[PDB]
Amino acid sequence: DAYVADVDGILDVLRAQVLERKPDDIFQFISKSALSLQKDRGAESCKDEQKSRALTIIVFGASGDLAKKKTFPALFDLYCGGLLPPEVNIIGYARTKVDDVEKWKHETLMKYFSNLSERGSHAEDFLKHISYFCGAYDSVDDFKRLDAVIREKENAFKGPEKGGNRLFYLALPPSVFASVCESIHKGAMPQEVGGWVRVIIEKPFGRDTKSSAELSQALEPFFDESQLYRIDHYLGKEMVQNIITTRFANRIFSAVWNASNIACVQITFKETIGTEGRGGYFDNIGIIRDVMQNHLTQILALLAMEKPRSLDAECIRDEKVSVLKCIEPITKENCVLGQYTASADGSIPGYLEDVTVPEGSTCPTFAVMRLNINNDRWAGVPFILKAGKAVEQKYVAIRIQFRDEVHPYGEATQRNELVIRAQPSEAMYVKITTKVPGLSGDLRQTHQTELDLTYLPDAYESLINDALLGNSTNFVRKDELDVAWRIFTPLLHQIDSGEIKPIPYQAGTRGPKEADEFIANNGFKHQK
Amino acid sequence: ADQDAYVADVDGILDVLRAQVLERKIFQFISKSALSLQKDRGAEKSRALTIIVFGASGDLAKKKTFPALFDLYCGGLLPPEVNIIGYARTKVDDVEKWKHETLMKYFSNLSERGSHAEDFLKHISYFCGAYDSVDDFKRLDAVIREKENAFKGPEKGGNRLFYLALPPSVFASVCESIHKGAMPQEVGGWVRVIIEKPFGRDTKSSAELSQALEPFFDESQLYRIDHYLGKEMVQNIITTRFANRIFSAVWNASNIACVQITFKETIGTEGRGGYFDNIGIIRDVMQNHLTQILALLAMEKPRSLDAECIRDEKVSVLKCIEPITKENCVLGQYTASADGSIPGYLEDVTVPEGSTCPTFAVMRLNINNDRWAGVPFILKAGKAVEQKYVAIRIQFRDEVHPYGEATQRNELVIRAQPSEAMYVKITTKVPGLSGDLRQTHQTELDLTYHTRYDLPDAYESLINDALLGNSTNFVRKDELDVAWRIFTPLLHQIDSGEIKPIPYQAGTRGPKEADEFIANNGFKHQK
Ligand SMILES: NC(=O)C1=CN([C@@H]2O[C@H](COP(=O)(O)OP(=O)(O)OC[C@H]3O[C@@H](n4cnc5c(N)ncnc54)[C@H](OP(=O)(O)O)[C@@H]3O)[C@@H](O)[C@H]2O)C=CC1
Ligand SMILES: NC(=O)C1=CN([C@@H]2O[C@H](COP(=O)(O)OP(=O)(O)OC[C@H]3O[C@@H](n4cnc5c(N)ncnc54)[C@H](OP(=O)(O)O)[C@@H]3O)[C@@H](O)[C@H]2O)C=CC1
Ligand SMILES: O=P(O)(O)OC[C@H]1O[C@@H](O)[C@H](O)[C@@H](O)[C@@H]1O
Repeated sequence: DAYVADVDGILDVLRAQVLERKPDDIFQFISKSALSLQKDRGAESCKDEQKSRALTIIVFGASGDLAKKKTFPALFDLYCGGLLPPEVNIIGYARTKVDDVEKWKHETLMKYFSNLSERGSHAEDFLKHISYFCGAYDSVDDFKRLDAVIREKENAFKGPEKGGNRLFYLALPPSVFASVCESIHKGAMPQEVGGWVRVIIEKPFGRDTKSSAELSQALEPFFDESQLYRIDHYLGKEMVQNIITTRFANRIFSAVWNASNIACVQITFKETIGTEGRGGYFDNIGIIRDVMQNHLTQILALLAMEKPRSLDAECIRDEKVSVLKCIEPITKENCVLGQYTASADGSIPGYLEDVTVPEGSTCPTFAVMRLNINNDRWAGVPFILKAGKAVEQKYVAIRIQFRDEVHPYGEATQRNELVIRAQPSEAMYVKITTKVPGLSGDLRQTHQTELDLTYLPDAYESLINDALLGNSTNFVRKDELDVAWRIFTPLLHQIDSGEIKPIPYQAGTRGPKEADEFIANNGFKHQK
Repeated sequence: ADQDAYVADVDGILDVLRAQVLERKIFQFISKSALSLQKDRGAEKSRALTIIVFGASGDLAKKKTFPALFDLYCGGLLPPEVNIIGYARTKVDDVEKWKHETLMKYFSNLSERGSHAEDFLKHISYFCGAYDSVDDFKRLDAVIREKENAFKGPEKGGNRLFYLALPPSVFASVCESIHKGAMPQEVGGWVRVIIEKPFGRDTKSSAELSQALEPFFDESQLYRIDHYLGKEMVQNIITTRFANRIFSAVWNASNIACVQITFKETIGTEGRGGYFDNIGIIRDVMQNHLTQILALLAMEKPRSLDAECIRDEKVSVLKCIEPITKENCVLGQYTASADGSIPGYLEDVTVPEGSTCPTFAVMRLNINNDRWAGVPFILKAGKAVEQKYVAIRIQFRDEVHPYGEATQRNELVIRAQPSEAMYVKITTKVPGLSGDLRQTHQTELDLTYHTRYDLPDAYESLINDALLGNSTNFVRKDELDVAWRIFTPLLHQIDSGEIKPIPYQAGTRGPKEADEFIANNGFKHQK
């Protein structure tokens, strides 16, 4: 029609990832991607055992931001995908008094549902499953009325199986977890006639070894590890679960997955955004506690763990704790911090320019560190963990550099690379060196190419479905969490004591120049 | 003056249009071609070198040699004053009619380089003479030297490359007349001789022919050509094996379960049964091609990228191969196709009755060394089969734990014909929600380095490599001997009637005795 030329808005979406891969101007790449890029639009539109028992999902802190912005929207997308039972009942628990609960669902919630809102109004049928309960988190009596309301919905079930399953979501600060679980234990446990209870716990799981061990001990008398589901927003990503399969279902990758073949392993987490006006409470957490101690450590555990003896959930987790116990605590000389300042053009204000940050504080927004795994498989292999905010690019990936085959080709070849990227675009490719397809020459004419492999909810909604299915594979265990803290706690105390302090770097940079020097000094090689 | 300059290109336009009518099918296609050509074009060192092609009247000279040198000419890989002389016994009366028609009509491309072909043919001369005549070679050496001495450059004399596009029964006399009649100008220059396909038929036959040529040329001058070792993807076999740690670490017996080198053709003998009946499929494509491919696949790490270090290693691994015996081989002879398109092998008039010549052969070779002890190397070749296919199949040992039936053997596949390809088949988890860690599918990660454009043929490397004096992709004297010793005892047993081929109609994969043999020798089938 008139002025509707989104083909210009269309075209640079094609361009954005031709700069991401830049493969030898392959005309097939421009073509073969194009129809798959359009058939993204061509493919979208609006268990037999979970039906068997009534299910109740109780979201504590429904008034909270995480509950309204992704938690309830997560359950919405699971409903449209058919991943929730038809008689599921969702109850929001919060202290704030709200009347006209349909207005609360249709205004303060309906502000933050999925973009499929126009694709279909199944949400109106979804909101009929949502109820609101106002009460306290430390009141045993309030949870008994919650149990009464839940029982009036479990006994409203039309199936023959008795009881009901209760999934409790703690979208609350961790200081409230202990009292909430005590109130559940004393007042709102599942009916004796049948049903399980599972509790999802959100981060931060403490701030050090002593801090987190107290939290797990405060929840011990109420729920075991089969009932506690500490959620990780990255263990649901599809390539990080694929790490297990390519390692252990293929002899090719398994035979070279050791210190006798691998030169360097780097797990990097990059964001172009800063705290952006809300850094006052990131100032007390730091980059290490935010994404390094939990996310990158989880990825490292799957990358370096020994072969599980079965594909059961607790066999995989057993290997994760066993390999993490081979890691020495990180020292201050194996870590370089950073704190981002204002952008050169002034686009992104500096971290200290934030009103909410206490000026003069040394909280790190950037950190690169080396980890050592002392076992037969990984003795001597440098494991580099990198994480920073407000950097040159948005990037979460694994880079595995294999040791160079030196003698036959010399400077005509370089290190092999295995790369697994999860964000923004999923990919796994193996970079090796082949002979140039032009002519013969001296057989020393070579170029580094890559070997790219061919191929409903997001990562967050996968984990909730995993919890509803009883799969604890992608949730960190209590023993697993303690070992991770013991690795990082001695370093974190040095950070708080000022033994190492961040180096300033402008927004949009790769980070401090000392970070890249540290990376190249710990076994990493770059070719351009 | 300019008048003759505008009628030579009109002939040049003609020689492009004359090229296709003798190929295809009349007068309207010449017209419809002409309008294609109008804007087809309209859109916008050191020494003298002599290339002498003996047997220029032969089919190989006109069909594959001269088109080769033509394509390297447009690629700019020959000196500006290169000299090409066609040597043959047959009479030709018209000097340029032989050049402009019977050689240009095997050129390509027709329209975008047809005028470049005209300037290419100005480097080509024809010499009629005998292969055993000292006087004729002295006459040939005279005209060779008197274009060498007209060359303008710092060095003297020139280099001479000899292409023997002749039956092997003439090689001994041709090389003798060169040695005493046409050696390079003594002031300076080298001589290199290309020897075409049929190097004997067993160890004894090949030992006599190579002994018949040593008193004239050493191994640095003798370039025994295999038009598979200039291939793009078997010449890369060396690079991926040794320039990459990932492929080198699994290139042994503890990671590889079965290796298959296969050669498939939909064509039959095609009315030429009298000349394939005395050769056999083993002597044609297996003793030479697949063994050469086997050498590159199984050779140890060379000490350097030097020519004779690569050839030494491919010689050394062949010496670990025990001679093939009859019980590790299954033969086949193709009969008439089901649809009747391809006649049976015995239905040829030129085929003697009751012939047991094999048109199909699958065999297992055992490489007894540390790297390959116990690994079955299966070589398969056959004519008139289901598809045209030349590929390598490397099946890695399956890792059962912890996936069991959720995974299978990894596969590394190298294809060279019809389309070159290279992919590794692996099992990953299916991208799916309730498809859990046990839900997997077989995917692949292919050699996705294509270019903007995309194409020389295998020869054009070999002549160029001969021109550069590489010799890495040419069969050496010792290499040819050890390869013959592997196959000759089996060839004699077939000659003695110990083994007789199993019939199979044209268009099938072959007899099931082949597929039973393949499945019983370490191969596994997925779906
Ligand atoms: N949303 C996000 O982007 C991020 C979320 N997280 C984690 O998710 C969890 C929940 O997210 P979020 O909603 O933002 O957290 P909030 O601080 O906003 O608390 C959520 C709700 O719980 C109640 N609440 C707040 N403080 C207290 C308190 N001391 N005691 C009892 N109740 C309180 C409030 O509801 P009411 O007053 O009605 O009871 C509030 O609306 C957090 O633990 C956080 O660490 C981690 C990284 C990013
Ligand atoms: N044609 C093909 O597709 C293939 C060919 N080869 C091999 O290359 C060699 C040449 O190929 P091709 O042209 O087909 O073979 P030919 O039988 O056609 O001989 C080639 C030329 O050499 C001369 N010639 C033939 N027989 C004799 C003889 N007893 N004595 C002297 N000269 C002879 C003839 O030229 P003149 O009479 O003028 O002297 C003939 O034109 C062969 O050995 C062949 O096996 C290798 C791969 C494929
Ligand atoms: O063995 P054949 O059938 O002659 O095939 C050889 C040709 O096959 C083609 O695919 C290649 O591009 C050429 O390099 C090669 O010369």
